[PDB]
Parts: sequence; C-alpha cells; structure tokens
Amino acid sequence: PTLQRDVAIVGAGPSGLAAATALRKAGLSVAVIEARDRVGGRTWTDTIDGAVLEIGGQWVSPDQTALISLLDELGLKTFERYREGESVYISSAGERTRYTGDSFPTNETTKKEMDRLIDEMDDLAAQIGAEEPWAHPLARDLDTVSFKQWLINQSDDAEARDNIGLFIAGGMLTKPAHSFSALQAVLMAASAGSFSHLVDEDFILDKRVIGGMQQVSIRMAEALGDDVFLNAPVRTVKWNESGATVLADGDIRVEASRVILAVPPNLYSRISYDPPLPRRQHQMHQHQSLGLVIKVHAVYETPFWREDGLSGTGFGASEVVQEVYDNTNHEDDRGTLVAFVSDEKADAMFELSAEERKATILASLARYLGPKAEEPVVYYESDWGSEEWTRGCYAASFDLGGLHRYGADSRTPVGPIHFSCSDIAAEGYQHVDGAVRMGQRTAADIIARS
Amino acid sequence: PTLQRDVAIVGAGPSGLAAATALRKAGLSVAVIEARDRVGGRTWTDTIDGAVLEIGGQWVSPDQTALISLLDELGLKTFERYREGESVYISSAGERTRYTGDSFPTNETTKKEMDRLIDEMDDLAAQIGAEEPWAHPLARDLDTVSFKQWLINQSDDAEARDNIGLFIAGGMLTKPAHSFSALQAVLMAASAGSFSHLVDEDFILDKRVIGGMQQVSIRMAEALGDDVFLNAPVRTVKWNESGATVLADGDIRVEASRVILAVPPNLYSRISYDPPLPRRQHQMHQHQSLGLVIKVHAVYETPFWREDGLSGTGFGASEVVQEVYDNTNHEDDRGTLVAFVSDEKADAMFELSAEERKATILASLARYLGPKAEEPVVYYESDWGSEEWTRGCYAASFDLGGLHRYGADSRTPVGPIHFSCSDIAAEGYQHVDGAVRMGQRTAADIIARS
Ligand SMILES: Cc1cc2nc3c(=O)[nH]c(=O)nc-3n(C[C@H](O)[C@H](O)[C@H](O)COP(=O)(O)OP(=O)(O)OC[C@H]3O[C@@H](n4cnc5c(N)ncnc54)[C@H](O)[C@@H]3O)c2cc1C
Ligand SMILES: Cc1cc2nc3c(=O)[nH]c(=O)nc-3n(C[C@H](O)[C@H](O)[C@H](O)COP(=O)(O)OP(=O)(O)OC[C@H]3O[C@@H](n4cnc5c(N)ncnc54)[C@H](O)[C@@H]3O)c2cc1C
Repeated sequence: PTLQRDVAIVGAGPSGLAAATALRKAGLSVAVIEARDRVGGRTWTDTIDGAVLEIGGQWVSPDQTALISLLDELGLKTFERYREGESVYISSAGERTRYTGDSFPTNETTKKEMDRLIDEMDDLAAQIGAEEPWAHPLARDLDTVSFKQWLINQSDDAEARDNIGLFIAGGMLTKPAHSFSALQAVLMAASAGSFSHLVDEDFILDKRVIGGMQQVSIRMAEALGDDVFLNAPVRTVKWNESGATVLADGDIRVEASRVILAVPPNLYSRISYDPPLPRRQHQMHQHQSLGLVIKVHAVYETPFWREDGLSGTGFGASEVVQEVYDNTNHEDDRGTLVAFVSDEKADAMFELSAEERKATILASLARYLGPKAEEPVVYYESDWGSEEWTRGCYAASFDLGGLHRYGADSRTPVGPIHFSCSDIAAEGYQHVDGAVRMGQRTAADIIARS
Repeated sequence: PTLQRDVAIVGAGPSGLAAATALRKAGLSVAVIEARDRVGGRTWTDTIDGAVLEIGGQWVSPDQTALISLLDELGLKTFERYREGESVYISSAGERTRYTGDSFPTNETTKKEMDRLIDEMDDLAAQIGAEEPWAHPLARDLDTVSFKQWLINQSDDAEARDNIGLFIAGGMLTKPAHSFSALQAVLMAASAGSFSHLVDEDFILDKRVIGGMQQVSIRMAEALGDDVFLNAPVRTVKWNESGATVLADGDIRVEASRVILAVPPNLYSRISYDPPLPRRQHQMHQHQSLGLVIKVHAVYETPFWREDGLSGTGFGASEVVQEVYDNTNHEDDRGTLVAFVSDEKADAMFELSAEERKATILASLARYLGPKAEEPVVYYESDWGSEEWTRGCYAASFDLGGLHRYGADSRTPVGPIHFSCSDIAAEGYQHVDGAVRMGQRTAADIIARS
C-alpha cells in the first residue's frame, strides 16, 4: 500500500510505541513500521522448551516513574524478585562467602575504599545529571579519561575498583572499563537516580511485570490496530523540509509530515536517506556501539537454592559469570536463575562450542549455588548480538570521548527526522523507562511543532 | 665385597661427602655408598642437546660462609649472575612494568604493606632463629597457623600478601602457603640470615660456581677414591649399640661403628632397619615431604634481553612462571634463562603434554621478556620428582604443625645411626651450604663420641 499519516514511526520497540501512543492521544495519525514478525524489540517473552522466559528486558525499579505510570495505564501489575536469605560473594582470590547486608564481605580496607568510591560517584552524579552531562564544566576532564584510569587515580585498592566496575561496566554499559570514560559512568549512575541505586540489586532489579515486560509493547500495539506494520524493514527515507516518504519491504510507502527513527543508533545507517543526513550525523552515528552480554536462563525442578537459605543473588567480579539472581516466574513452582556474562568474557564464551560454553557457565553458577546448578531442566542463552535488528545488548553508548564531543547533538531533529530510543535517553538511559520517556518527549516535540 | 670402616655414609650428595671429608681429616675411615651412577645428589651438571646446564642446585649467597670456605678449600672459583639493566614486574592484574630498585613498582598502599610485612618477618627471624625455632615461646602460636592465615591476619592487601608468599612459598619451600605454618616461614627466613635476604635476588641468587656446583661433590669424592661406591642403593641397616652393618646392591657389606644417613628425610624408609627405628622416628619421618618446582632452562643464540636494556630478572606472583633470571654460563656467548614453576602450578603443568607444557611456559616467559623467549635453541625442564632417589625439589619440610611437634628430634642420633642432609639444617636450611654444615656437624659429633 501507500498511506498518508502525520508521523511515520520506524521500529515498534517500546520507545516507538510510546511515541505512537502519545501522538494518537493528541489527535495525530501514525503508522508504525516494524521489521520483525513481532513488536517489543529488545523486550521479548517466549516459551523455550516449555519454560516461559523474558529473553530481553524485564526489570522495573522505583526511579522508573514513567514506565510505572505506563504499566498502570495499561492495566499491568508487577511482582518483586525473591530476596530472602543470604547472598553469595566470590572474592578476587576465588573465595566464596555467604552474607547479608549492604556491603560485600571483603577485608575492611576494601570495604572502606568501596564506600568512599560509591560516595564520590553519588556526588558526581548529583552534580552532573543525566539530561546534559556534556554541559557540566567537569565534562571534558571526565570524558577524556577511561573509567579504569579514573578509578586507578582515585584508589589503590584493586578489589574495590573491580567491584565498582562490576556495577557499571559488566552490570550496565556491558563494555570493559578501559573502553568508556568516567563521564559515561557518571551519566549511567545519574540516569538511575544515583550510583548507590546501581549497587543495590533490591533497587535496580526490584520488580518484574506479571505477564512479562513484552506485554507493555504488545498492549500499546493492540490499541493501534492496522497502523502497525510487521515484517516490514524500512529501507529508505526520502525527505525535505515539508515531510518524508518512508519505504519498507512488502512495497509499503508512508507519506508523512515527520519521521521518528525509534531504533538504537548503531542501526541508523541501515536506512538510505535521500538526501543524505548532514556530516554531523554521519560522523556522530559512527561513534555509537551497543555492548554485549549473555543473559543466561536456567530452569530447575524447584528453586533449590532457597532450601539452602540463599536468595539466589551472587556477585563475583573475577568469575566468568559476574552476577546471578533468582528469576523464578510469578506463581511458578519451578525455580529459574538468570545470570550475566559481560563484554570481553561474553566474547570469550562465544569462542567455545555451545556445549563447552554451557558447561563453563554452569560450572561458574555451581561456584555460587552448588552442584545442583549444573543439572537444569531447561538451559537457554539470550543471543541479541546475532539479531540483525538489534546486534548487541543491553544498549548503545559512545566510544571513549564521544559523549562530550557529540552528546549535545544526539537528540536533535534533522528537519522532519526525529530520534527516539533508550540509548539516547536521560533518566532511564538504556532501559525500557528511558525508551518510554524518549518516546513521550519526541511526541510532545512533534505536537508542539504542529 | 665386605669391608670394615669407622663410619658408613649412605648417600654421596654434598652433605654425605662433607661428612666423609671431615671424618678423614680427623683420621677416621669411611665408605660412602651411593645409589646413582654419580655423586652430587640434588646438584648435577650435564650437557643437554649441546648446552651445559646445572640441573640442580647452583647458587651461592654471601651468608653461605661454610660453602664459601669449602669452595676455597677445593680450589673452586665463583662468578656473579648478570644484573645490569631493568627488571620486569607482572602485577596481580597482569600488567607488566619494567623497573629498578629494591621495591616492586606497585601502587603505594601495596608498597607500604610489603615493607611492613618484610620488617615484621625480619624481626621474627632475628628473635626466633634457625637453630631451634621450636624452642621459642612463640613457637606453638606460629606453628599452628598456616602462613596464608598469618598473612591475612597481618594485612588486608592481597597483592603484598601474594608477593610476600612469592619469596617463601614458590620461592623457597616450594609448597603452597596454606600448607605450611608461619613458624616454617620464619625458619626459612632466619636460615638465610633475614627475610630481606630472601627478597633481594642480588643476595640470595648472587653467584654461581665456575665449573658448576656439582664439582663441589665431584672433588670431595675424588679425594676419597675407592671408598666411594656408586650404583650401590643401600637396602638394609642392621644395628645395635656397638655398630652397624650396611648392605647395598652389588653384594656390598660395610661393617662400621656409626652410620650417617645423608639422604633427604622422605627417603629414610626406603632402607630396612633391623631392629626397626623407634616409634618417634617412625612417626616423625612420615610428616616430612619435599616440595615440587620445575627448573626451566632455555638457551638462545644471544642473551637477547640485554639488547632491550633488561637484566633478565622477572617476578610475577600471578603468572604460571613466577620467577625468571639470566642464567648465562660463565664465558658463554649464548644466553641462557632459568625460570621456576612452583607447587600446585608445577602439578598443573605436569598434567599437560610435554609440548603443551613447553608452549605454556614459553608464553609466560614471553610476557616478561618478549616474543623471542618463545624461540629457544635448547629447552629443558629439570624433573627431580621422577627421580626415585630424590622425588621432589628443592628440599623437604614438615607438614603444617610438624615443625614444633617434631623439630627438636630431627637431628638426634638413634644409637649408632646419625642423620645429615640440608633438609634438617639450621643456617643454610634446604641449600648446599646447609648440607655442608650438617655434614660437618655430624662428623664433629661422631669424632667427639670417638
Ligand atoms: C538481554 C537484555 C536485558 C535487558 N534487561 C533490561 C531490564 O531488565 N530493565 C530495563 O529497563 N531494560 C532492560 N533492557 C533494555 C531494554 O530492553 C531496551 O532499552 C529497550 O527495549 C529499548 O527500547 P527502544 O524502543 O529504545 O529500542 P528496541 O527495543 O531495540 O526497539 C527497536 C525496534 O526497531 C526495530 N527496527 C530496527 N531497525 C529497523 C528498520 N530499519 N526498519 C523497521 N524496524 C526496525 C527493531 O526490530 C525493534 O523492534 C535489556 C536489554 C537486553 C538486550
Ligand atoms: C632444582 C633444584 C635447584 C636447587 N637450587 C639450589 C640453589 O640454587 N642453591 C642451593 O644452595 N641449593 C639449591 N638446591 C638444593 C641443594 O641442591 C640440596 O639442598 C642439596 O643438594 C642437598 O644435599 P644433601 O647432601 O643434603 O642431599 P642430596 O643432594 O639429595 O644427596 C642425597 C644422596 O643420597 C642418595 N641416596 C638416597 N637414598 C639412598 C639409598 N638408600 N642408598 C644410597 N644412596 C641414597 C641420593 O642418590 C643422593 O646422591 C636445589 C635443588 C633442586 C632440586
């Protein structure tokens, strides 16, 4: 077909659907043109070997007020990750300690250096913010030193530095700490409300969606009916000052006044622009790259770790698997774990065969929770890197130096072309809440323009 | 044959030969009955693929005054290990730094904790001594805690503790720090004159023997002529209050007034005693075990590292190879390295094939000295563990708790049976100088008895 709308939206992940929702509410027409056979993008619930898994994003935290509002508006309810009993810490030397409380069971020197680092990061985050960290007068100094070098300059304590990196590098940006700047760490902290928020798994990994996070996108997409187009990769955006024509597979052709490119930034150059985007965009987009993390899912006859007095939460910056949590489905009698293998360690596991890789990862899970972790009934690894319409995970960030160099331009419309994804968000950066915020912000921009 | 002597000496390593030498000087007759086809025991020079190597012990330090006296008496001269230029340090994180000076190029916290640990060890060594560390009133407290636990109680700094262990555990006792006590570390330090002596490779690995250390034993054995018997494993010691009959392969039978068992203590029970030794000995001997270390020898067309401004000395407590030094032969134009792989890391390398093991070790040498270390013209690994008449290296020590429990009995004659090896020595413990001292001490004991 060919059709005419106020706004063509490329991508039906949560940012594109949030924008579509808001645009409709204010009386604008939309088409949402989506490449895959489903909506949700980096959120995806599927049944794998008889187990319902959240293959993509899943967690809701208390700072994420725009997602929490939306969940309400869609009739979605939440439940909390299980947290009773003891967590497990694996030291830099490989020693396992069960513990409770807000600090890791390390030697006192490391424990004092960690608290100091956490406080300094909280102070920087509070002063610098997530809206425009590049405009702060500290921006150039912080953005031209890697987070690894900045940590070394702050502290002689190797274990504290490794644990501080655990929460930002493997835990959030999913890139090695040598490869991103101290200002990018500060933005990551500020975006979650504080660095202390990223340290506390009871805050950042607090709740999940009954029904699964993919329902958020599914329900916004339902409300839009035939205005959503699936299995339609956008190939071409012809534009001028008055409008755009979007062309997609299946001979689709949408003529609209504005376009929202609601895709992560590494994928912008998948589309031919006619005329080309400006030099500024051609350069900036090359400096954006997603991280890499394997989300590991292991399903067992029972949550066996609870019988041992454990919450299922483990942290070990020196393990192949640096984080493991109880991810048992709501109302399920079977126990499920989720675990993460980040950046260069994800590279290293993908070099092994799937069978050696599984055994390696399960051996690491057994160091936290015991040998029963090696006998799951369903094992699955999310594999977002293989997916041409994602190509990595959780989210995209600048290379070292790119945030201060290009950050102020990362949300700017090129004439009728607008940009909206979690990867360029302020609060909620890299998460569903940031996709939602950015979709709503882009809608209000377009609305006021009209 | 059958023969009669004042003293039968079992073993022609340096302790047994030193004892034989001294006994002759005072007018006593001896036979020295040796199992292998050569003298020297744990000292052995051989030509391997056209390169002269010191397969066993080799180094002389300035504290080793009884060996230095002996070298003089035998006309042997010494030369110093090459030490010009920069050393290499590999950190707990795997970072290589070239340096000079007396301290490692670590962060300042680790550097301050190392100096403190070194001082405390020096103080304990000075107060406790190497003659009878079990008689000090601190002996029980220090001997019932492992050196690993004692270090943890002294310091929160993982890198300092690992480096302190490098000098005692992998560097000397060749057992893991969890397996021996703090009192055994203190004895090791005291035996070399101080712990600072064990830290400074320019002291403890100062000189070598022109001609090779095996010449020390060869020349004492020469002076004894036909009184040395080779290829004669001792099988049986029949004894009573008046004397002993020693029986060895080749139908040898020595009737003597006293016997010196000049073998490391793990081998005492290779010989049948008639009547059996006392309970005290039957128990004590079971608590003595040699360590394990692979002495790696790599020969190159030139000492190539000198062209890069390096001494060839490297330290890396977290590497498979923890120590590497310039071991170039005196007057040789070809460069030779010596390196060490200790205890559980030696176990781990012996589980690989000889070819994977070689490649592993050379890869580690290349982390210190660059890729040219992977292209040697002769590669050889000393393999003392396979040798039935040694079975490990450098030397034997008590299990955890054995030093205080049994140390006071470790040099006591059983009637006509005397004990003499480096492994029970005081100054020079575990080294050729301690074998020499013990041989001389045993001679003077026997002499005064007569
Ligand atoms: C393993 C993993 C776990 C995660 N866990 C969490 C979590 O616990 N909590 C949290 O908040 N967030 C989490 N996230 C992140 C969250 O999933 C993403 O931030 C959010 O989904 C991004 O939303 P988006 O709308 O900005 O982009 P996407 O979700 O990536 O949507 C982009 C959409 O555009 C489509 N598209 C791309 N190119 C084209 C084209 N040319 N033509 C047409 N369509 C196109 C894609 O197919 C896709 O549907 C996780 C992410 C991953 C990968
Ligand atoms: C790889 C390695 C490197 C070393 N480096 C150094 C160093 O650099 N500096 C240093 O001072 N020391 C070093 N040493 C230690 C030194 O070599 C030993 O401490 C010293 O050789 C021990 O002397 P011994 O006379 O006490 O025993 P040994 O040298 O072991 O002599 C024991 C002798 O008794 C024989 N024997 C055993 N059982 C019988 C039997 N039943 N019948 C007959 N004969 C028997 C053996 O064959 C052997 O010849 C090193 C040792 C090794 C293994």
